[PDB]
Amino acid sequence: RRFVLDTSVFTNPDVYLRFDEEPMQAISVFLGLARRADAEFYMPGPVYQELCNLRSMDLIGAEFETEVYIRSPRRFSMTIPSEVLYEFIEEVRTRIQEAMRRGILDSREDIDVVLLAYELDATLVSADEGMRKFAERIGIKLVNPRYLRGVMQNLA
Amino acid sequence: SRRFVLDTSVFTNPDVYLRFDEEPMQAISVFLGLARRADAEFYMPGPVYQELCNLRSMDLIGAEFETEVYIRSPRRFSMTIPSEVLYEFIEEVRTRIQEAMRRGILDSREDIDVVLLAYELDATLVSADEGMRKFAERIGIKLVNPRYLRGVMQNLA
Amino acid sequence: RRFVLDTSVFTNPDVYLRFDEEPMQAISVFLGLARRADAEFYMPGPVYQELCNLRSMDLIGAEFETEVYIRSPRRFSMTIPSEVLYEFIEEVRTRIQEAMRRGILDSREDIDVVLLAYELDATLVSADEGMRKFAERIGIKLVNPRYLRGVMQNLA
Amino acid sequence: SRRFVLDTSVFTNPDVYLRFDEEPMQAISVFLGLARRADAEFYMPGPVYQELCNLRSMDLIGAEFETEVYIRSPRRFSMTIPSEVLYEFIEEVRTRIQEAMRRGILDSREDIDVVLLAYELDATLVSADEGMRKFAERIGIKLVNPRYLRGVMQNLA
Amino acid sequence: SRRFVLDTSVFTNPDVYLRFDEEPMQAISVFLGLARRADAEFYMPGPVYQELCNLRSMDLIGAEFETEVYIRSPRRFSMTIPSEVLYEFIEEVRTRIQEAMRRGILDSREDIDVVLLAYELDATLVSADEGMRKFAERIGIKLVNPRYLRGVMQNLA
Amino acid sequence: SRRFVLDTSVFTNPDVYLRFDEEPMQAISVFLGLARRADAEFYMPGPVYQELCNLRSMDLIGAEFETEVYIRSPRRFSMTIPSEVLYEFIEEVRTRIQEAMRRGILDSREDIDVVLLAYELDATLVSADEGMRKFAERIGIKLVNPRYLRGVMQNLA
Amino acid sequence: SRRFVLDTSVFTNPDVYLRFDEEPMQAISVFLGLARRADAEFYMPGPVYQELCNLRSMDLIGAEFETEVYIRSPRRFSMTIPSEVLYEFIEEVRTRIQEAMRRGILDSREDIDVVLLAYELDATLVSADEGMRKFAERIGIKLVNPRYLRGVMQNLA
Amino acid sequence: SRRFVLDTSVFTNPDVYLRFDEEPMQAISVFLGLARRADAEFYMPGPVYQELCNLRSMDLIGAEFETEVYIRSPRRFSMTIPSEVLYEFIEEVRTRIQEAMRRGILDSREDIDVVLLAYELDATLVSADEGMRKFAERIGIKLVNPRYLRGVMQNLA
Amino acid sequence: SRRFVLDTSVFTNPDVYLRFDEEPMQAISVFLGLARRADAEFYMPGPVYQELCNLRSMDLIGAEFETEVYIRSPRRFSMTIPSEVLYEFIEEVRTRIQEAMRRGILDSREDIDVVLLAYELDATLVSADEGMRKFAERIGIKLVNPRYLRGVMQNLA
Amino acid sequence: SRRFVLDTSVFTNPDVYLRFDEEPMQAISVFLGLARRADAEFYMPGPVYQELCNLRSMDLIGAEFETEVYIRSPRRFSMTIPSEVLYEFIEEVRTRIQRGLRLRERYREAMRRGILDSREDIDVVLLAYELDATLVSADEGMRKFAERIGIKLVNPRYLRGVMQNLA
Amino acid sequence: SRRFVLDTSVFTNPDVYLRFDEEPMQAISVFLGLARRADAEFYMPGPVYQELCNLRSMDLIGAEFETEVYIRSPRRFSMTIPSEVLYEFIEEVRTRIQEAMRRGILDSREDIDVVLLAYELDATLVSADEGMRKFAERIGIKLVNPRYLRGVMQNLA
Amino acid sequence: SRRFVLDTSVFTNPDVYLRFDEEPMQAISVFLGLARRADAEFYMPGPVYQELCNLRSMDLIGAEFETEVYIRSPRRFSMTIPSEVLYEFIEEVRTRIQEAMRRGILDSREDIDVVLLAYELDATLVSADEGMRKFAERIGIKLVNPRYLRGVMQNLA
Repeated sequence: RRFVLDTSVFTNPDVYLRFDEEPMQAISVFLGLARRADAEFYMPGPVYQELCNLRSMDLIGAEFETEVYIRSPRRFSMTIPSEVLYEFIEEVRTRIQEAMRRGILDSREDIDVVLLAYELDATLVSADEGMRKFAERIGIKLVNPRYLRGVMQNLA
Repeated sequence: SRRFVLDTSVFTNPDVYLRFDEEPMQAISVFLGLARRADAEFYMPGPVYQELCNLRSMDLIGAEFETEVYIRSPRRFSMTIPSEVLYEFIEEVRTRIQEAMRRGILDSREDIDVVLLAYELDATLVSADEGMRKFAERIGIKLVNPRYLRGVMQNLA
Repeated sequence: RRFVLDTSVFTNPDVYLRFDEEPMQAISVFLGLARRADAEFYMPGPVYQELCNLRSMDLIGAEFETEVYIRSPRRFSMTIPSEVLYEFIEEVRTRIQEAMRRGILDSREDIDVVLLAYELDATLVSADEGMRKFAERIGIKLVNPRYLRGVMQNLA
Repeated sequence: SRRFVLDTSVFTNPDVYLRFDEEPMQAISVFLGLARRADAEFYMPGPVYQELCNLRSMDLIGAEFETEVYIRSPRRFSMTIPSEVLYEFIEEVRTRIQEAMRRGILDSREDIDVVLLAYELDATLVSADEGMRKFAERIGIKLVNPRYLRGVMQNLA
Repeated sequence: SRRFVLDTSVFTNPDVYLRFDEEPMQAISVFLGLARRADAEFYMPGPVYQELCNLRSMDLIGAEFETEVYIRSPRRFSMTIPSEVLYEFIEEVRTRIQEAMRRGILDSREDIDVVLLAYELDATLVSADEGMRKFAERIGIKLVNPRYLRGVMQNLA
Repeated sequence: SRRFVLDTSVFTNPDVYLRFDEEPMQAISVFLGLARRADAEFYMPGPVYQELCNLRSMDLIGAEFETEVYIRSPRRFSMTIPSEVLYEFIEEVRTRIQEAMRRGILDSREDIDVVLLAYELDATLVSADEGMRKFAERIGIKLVNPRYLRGVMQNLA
Repeated sequence: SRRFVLDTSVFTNPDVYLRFDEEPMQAISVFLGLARRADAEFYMPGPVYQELCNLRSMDLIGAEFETEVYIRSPRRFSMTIPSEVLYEFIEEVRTRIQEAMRRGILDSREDIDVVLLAYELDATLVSADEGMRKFAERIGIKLVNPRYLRGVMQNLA
Repeated sequence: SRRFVLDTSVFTNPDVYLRFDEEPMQAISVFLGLARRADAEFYMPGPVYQELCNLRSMDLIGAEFETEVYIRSPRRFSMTIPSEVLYEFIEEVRTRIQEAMRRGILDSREDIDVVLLAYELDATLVSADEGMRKFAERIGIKLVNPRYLRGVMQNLA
Repeated sequence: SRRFVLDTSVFTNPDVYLRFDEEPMQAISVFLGLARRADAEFYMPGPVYQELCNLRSMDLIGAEFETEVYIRSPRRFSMTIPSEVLYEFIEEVRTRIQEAMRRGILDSREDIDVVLLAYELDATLVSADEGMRKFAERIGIKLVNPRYLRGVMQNLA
Repeated sequence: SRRFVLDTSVFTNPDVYLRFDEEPMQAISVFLGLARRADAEFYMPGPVYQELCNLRSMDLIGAEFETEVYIRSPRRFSMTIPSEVLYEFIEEVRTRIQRGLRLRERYREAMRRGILDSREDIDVVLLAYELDATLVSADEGMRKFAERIGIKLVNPRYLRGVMQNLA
Repeated sequence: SRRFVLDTSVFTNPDVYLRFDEEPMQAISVFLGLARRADAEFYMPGPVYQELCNLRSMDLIGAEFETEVYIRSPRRFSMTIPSEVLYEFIEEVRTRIQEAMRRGILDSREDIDVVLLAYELDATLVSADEGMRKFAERIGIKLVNPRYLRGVMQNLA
Repeated sequence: SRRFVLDTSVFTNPDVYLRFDEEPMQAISVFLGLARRADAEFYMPGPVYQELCNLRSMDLIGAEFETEVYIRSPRRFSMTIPSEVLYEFIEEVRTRIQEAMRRGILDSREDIDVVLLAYELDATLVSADEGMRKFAERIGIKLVNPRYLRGVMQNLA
């Protein structure tokens, strides 16, 4: 059982919430659910750099890197149906909403994560819903990160 | 039979529009005359053709143009493309940052149509778009500088 | 590419429609759109039988089996994750709606088609929304029954 | 170190409840005494314990009941049971149909809880339900005729 | 391509044997004609062929039959059937009761050869035995109602 | 450690139980006495158990006979026997020709569970049935002549 | 296309080179003529070819023979026969007791080459040996009766 | 643990026989004393045990012998030997060209049971048959010079 | 039809290039004449063609040249080179040192485009970089001595 | 199990060399002590080991070192790197020659070391590629290369805290 | 089509090479004459071609030579021989005990080039080196007795 | 756990011979003592062990030696070495030039026994031959310096 995390897991309210009240204590409680769960959690490297730019520090980072595999996808030898590209175009549209940089980098981050999930045949988890629609049309299992903590529980 | 994939740049953008005719309708007609004589199969994505009709073409143009230029859908479904083609698409959009935004993104959509059609048929892409040129050069699609396209019509018998 | 069909594709409107106004010629134009493409269509045995008794007869059925493989899912020697069953539980909930036999049998053919798609790793098609959400939770490539023609065109 | 998985029917349904005692608290307490003297480990699904506490159990005794019996939920995620199981689920669903259908569905849900915990731990299932006993025999769970459950408790020293 | 596995019923039992021709051997020859013009391969296991050749097929037709129908017995080995398949097969021997036990067991042997062949090749079983057809359906064998068999070969060309 | 799969023939066949003791009920009792002291585990299929219960079993023995014998069915669901086994089973029906044919067919089911159970556990099969022991020897099951069963129980201490 | 695995019996058995012309070498020649117009590919394991040269064939036809008959030995290493074959193979060597024993061993090696080639290619085997055909019919090789070989190369052009 | 596989030779051929004890039966008895104190599991193919029990064993020793010797034939099915083995095998039967022929073949079947069992368990093949030792060394089986077998159970204990 | 893959050294390096002609434009022209008459196809990576266009080529010949020589760069994405190539590749960067920092990387980018394109198309590499020819021979690319290139075109009709 | 692929930088570059202990060899020793208890398996290719031995490690640690560090070279043969890697590799090799420069033999020698690092680094990265293992190294160039190719990464700053918290 | 893999012996050793023509260089030239008119394509490894080039081959034929004899070396990566080949190969070096030892190892490298190329392409190795042909039969390469090679190309036309 | 493929040099060459003890037999015995206390399994190919047994080992040491050092030969068949291993192996024999070439050939055979065994098992090949170490490094075998071997078995208890 393999899971593919996303930055929204530790950023989106009611997803960050329902984990814990404090940010770093929320990551710590996720860590506590991990290190005991039978599953393994992957997180693409750019997402890790994004998160570490916000709040992560050495003490919490040690646990986080022990429990979450920091891995970018096997960039190549992975082959997507043409669907994705055309489909992905629409995603970019929905992310126009100073805007261009963050929107395009966010879309690249989205594709990076969903590609990792597709490669590993793992379950992507992410709060953002356009990501969900894309990932279901490309063919990846999704778990609502609100219920992800419910999943780590009962999986320990 | 040496298959070509026609991007609409050859019918609009200058420096490749010229050397065919001074007049756009006669440039299209003379390109048509060079077609059906050279041992070639010209392909064009459907949206490109309909836009061309809305851009400049009229019905007398379009009838003969369809009769000789194969307007074919780029197998938009179940085509097995390699991964980073999407990342080159993102890098293109990053370079295509510049009502205006919608035109940019939809132009990107059409250009991707053309490139994917060429990739699928392995045909030779002809295009004036330099960014599309680098993207197609990296993806692995046969390229032609379209300033030679008329120069390719004859010399192709 | 591989697809897994279901009776809704030929019974429920919104996929009954836009194929053809006449039902038998709707199936026939679906047949003609196939018989040319590169995709393979499967249909579990009971599903096909329920379809056949009702509307499809000797005039069209020969063609139907010339293009569509009738195969019950390889029930035996296959494993599904346990949580599926509560998923199925909840599906039975959504089918509580005389109706006892209809609901139980419909869930029966539901799992027939779902497991066939899971084994073949194909792209399920079905009009019923509950089955669509079930497939999303289990992790099946699922496409809209109306999008199915739009896929057939651009394949033939 | 023999492992046992209990059931609602063990305590609540008579005909297996009897041969322990007639006053329910006395029988549950003598069951507590019989266990933890034997070399057995007892498991009981969590929600099943909660519903039992809703039926008869009181907080006076549960402390020792939670010392000897493990109130554990099944590893219901990441557990990969044979797919066909669900098929006879539906078969079983039929044999449980008889607004009472919601009660039947709750019964089915709890029965699956117990059976899946036993399949996870490979323990000896105990349950008075011939419906659940047949299912456990088919899927491959160790069984015990629960009328001999006390007769099992002794000889387990 | 598409693969078919045949049974002696296809060439012995009318109502699939008709729809080809009234006179039997000519119906065999007509099926020979329809195959080799279709885009499918046809397999038919060893013992079944021995039985059918004992019955009606003669030296004249045998040449074409072996030209287009691979007389091959299933891989006999290296094929791991699901365990309960055996149990299911028992049920057939349960229902095949009808001094004719030699015939009964030989029929069971030919039927299991045919079904296992259709299992190994993942081919399409065609047969008039309703008992075998339900077994093949439940195990997961691709099926074709033989009353449509001729109709299939026209639609493949 | 050491696992044994019984047959109800062991407690039923006249020749082998008497070595436990002259009284068949006392034979079962002394078998239980030898068990519970050996380092071995005893499994028995549900069908074989209930066929035995149709012979002699009552509560007095039944308690301990079910404590130190796991009445467990093979994991019929989700196990992969090899194909030739099925073919072999056919020839057993050739030996099981034995009015009585119905019983013979039921024989298969109960009998097959034993073998399957062993195959699943890689256990040690005990059965006075010559046909069963031949089938097990072909299929690859650990075997022990039941005439020595007592001694094998005796030495485990 | 279609692949045949010949055998030295096809040219050394009076039964099989009849149905070609009586002159046996010229029967080989007409066999070659039927090939090169058939849509098949005809293999013959190398030792079998050496045997055929030792007995009967020679240069003048030999050139054409090698043109159209891929003299290829089975890819012994990196091929996995299921183990039962070996016990099966024992049968053959047994019934190949029959100057006497060394010839039996050598023939057994030639026959195992032929059968393994037809097994590896999933080809069709032809041979006049009843033993070879029985062994192939068990292990799962395609068969074509060598009496009907001429008619099989015709209808195959 | 560590698993040995015994050929009957270790109880027949002196120097791997007398080293335990000069008399046959006390030799077997002291071997059984060494085992069941060693930390190894000892295996013997069924036919080997039949062959021995037809030579010397009597119901006295048989108890302990079947206590600490898993009598197990190879899982012939669901085991895929590599092809070239078979040719290997023939050479061994080749060497047995030397009544004797039928005995030679039966010995070959027993020997191949021993070797395939050792291959399947990846156990340690102990046997005095130098031909068997060479064959198993080539195929890749663990080996113990049976002259040291006694020592190997004084250790491991 | 053969596919040839051209390296810019074919036109630059006079040693290969004098035999077409002594003046570079006329030599390109005679090469163009030789092509379009051969049944072969000629390929050139886009970067290599650009580096050519910088040196001597101009618009006059370009068209005709670009009609006959397909300008395409290797499909970098969706290609799986083997690992030792990469280590081999370092050796090239090793020797490409000696105008200093960037010339070597330019050389290696063009060279690896060419070699990988030949690998992808399974075409025939024509080049004068003796190091590149050794590298292509090792990796497994076809080779034509460029000294003979003119002949190899004349002989292709 | 979890699998780590070391790089010699871990045992030469400070700020991962420290954070274990002060003394060099005793820093190696404390790293080993954190290993041999951790659930992970530590790989470190052959030539990397040779050079590390030539830098600091001597025989007094060697027994322990080879006890819990699988000195294994990448299975070069029978491994297929996707094509673009070779181009990507270019740019990484493109950078190292610039940091070699940015007096004749003085800048000449740095190029030699860069292009030999270009071989040791490729062994390490390919081992991590093949095993699907986690790559730890201080070379930001290697880290960015592995980020692009898709190797499991771990900051060597946390390496101690990774073998701690790993039993 | 019918791929052949040549060898230096085919053009050096007599008795195989006169059959084209007695005068050596013209014998090679008429070999090329037969080629280019056959429906066969002739590979030849790089080292072997260069070894031929040192001895006799000259400039005029060279052109025509590379017209049809594809000079390609075995893919040598991502090709997985079966392990026994290595041991097999040892004996060849053994038989090449026969300066001379360096010559022996160089010849062994060239021969492994040829045999591996034929193994990879599944082409038909042709070579007069008797040891090489025995090795090729064992490993499983097609073969064509080179004494017939001239014939093998005529009527292959 | 942690598998070590030993080698004859481990018990023949000082500096891995001497680090356990001074005299040969006592060094073997103390190595044997260190093993059986390590958590590591120690294989040794059959031919290598027979070579050692030729050199020094006798009954007294041999019993223990075979108790704890598995004497297993590589599973030659069904192992797929990648191609250039063979080519790599080539120059190893080159470097083994050193009447006397027979020793080099046999050394090569046993060395490939050891290295292949380690490759198959994915063990930690210990060896003193620096050529073997280099070859095993390039191919991708684990390694530990035999100079440290004693220490490695300690620190591992």
